[PDB]
Amino acid sequence: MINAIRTPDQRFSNLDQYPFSPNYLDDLPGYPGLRAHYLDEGNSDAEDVFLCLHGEPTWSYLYRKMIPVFAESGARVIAPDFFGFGKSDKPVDEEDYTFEFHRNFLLALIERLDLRNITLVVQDWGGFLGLTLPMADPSRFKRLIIMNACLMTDPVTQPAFSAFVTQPADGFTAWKYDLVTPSDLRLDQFMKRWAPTLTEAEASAYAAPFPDTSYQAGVRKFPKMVAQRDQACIDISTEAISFWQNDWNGQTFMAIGMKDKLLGPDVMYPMKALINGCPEPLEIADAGHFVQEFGEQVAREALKHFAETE
Ligand SMILES: [Cl-]
Repeated sequence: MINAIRTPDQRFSNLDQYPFSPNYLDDLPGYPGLRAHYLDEGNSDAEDVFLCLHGEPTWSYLYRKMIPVFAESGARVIAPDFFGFGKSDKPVDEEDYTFEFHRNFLLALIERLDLRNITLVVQDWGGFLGLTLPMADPSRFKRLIIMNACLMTDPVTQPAFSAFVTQPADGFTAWKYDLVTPSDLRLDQFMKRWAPTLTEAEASAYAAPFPDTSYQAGVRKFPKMVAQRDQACIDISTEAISFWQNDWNGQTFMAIGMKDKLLGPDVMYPMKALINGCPEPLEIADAGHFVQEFGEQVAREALKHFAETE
């Protein structure tokens, strides 16, 4: 139905620090014959579940340094790969990927696995999408760990969530250009640019899912959706703001990668005001957009903060 391709399994043979066993679902409702990959780590009977959402242009490999810390605390960790990314299947046409298409998969996943007592861990697209999930079923969400992310609202209601698209030239403009223009997109090169501390090995794990451009339709569409917000995304994101400001009563932990040109402090302080009860942020000076590459410190501090209220 949805024409999609699948990454050969040998592409992930030599992954660095990725000893997690795959789990798949190819029976989600709305996603017929599409196989989704996700990690299920720690005790599968734990009370607490960390749902780790990744963004553009990565996969669950991004949470590889946080996963073990959350699991050792006694929690179950779910880290799904969105369709078009990591080990999940990849639809071939960019038109298949929409805000709701990826949002509905997350609601499908959550219902399917029956996740409860969720600690939402988001960043980037993990957050554009994931911050709109709680209002759908408030009872399954109990905590949030938010790294550089915001809501894809309209420019008027929140200019801070729209300004970064145009300025500065070396921020989101550069980012989108690097991703949607090359006809020969090398994700290892892109990642080493955007996450200067990655080793060669780690950079190649980010390119691992895409043997050639025919596999990167989802990678291509995400930046375009930051640029061109459809009505449903706007409506839903706008309504999530209200949920965070007035309905949210859980615990929150915010961490900012201070070197981020995209969603750094001019985006995160405003986000911090809209999230009821959000405490002071943990500013990580050396981290850029991929805060998770400095993930062990974030996981440990968040658990620390969470223990001093539970
Ligand atoms: Cl993007």
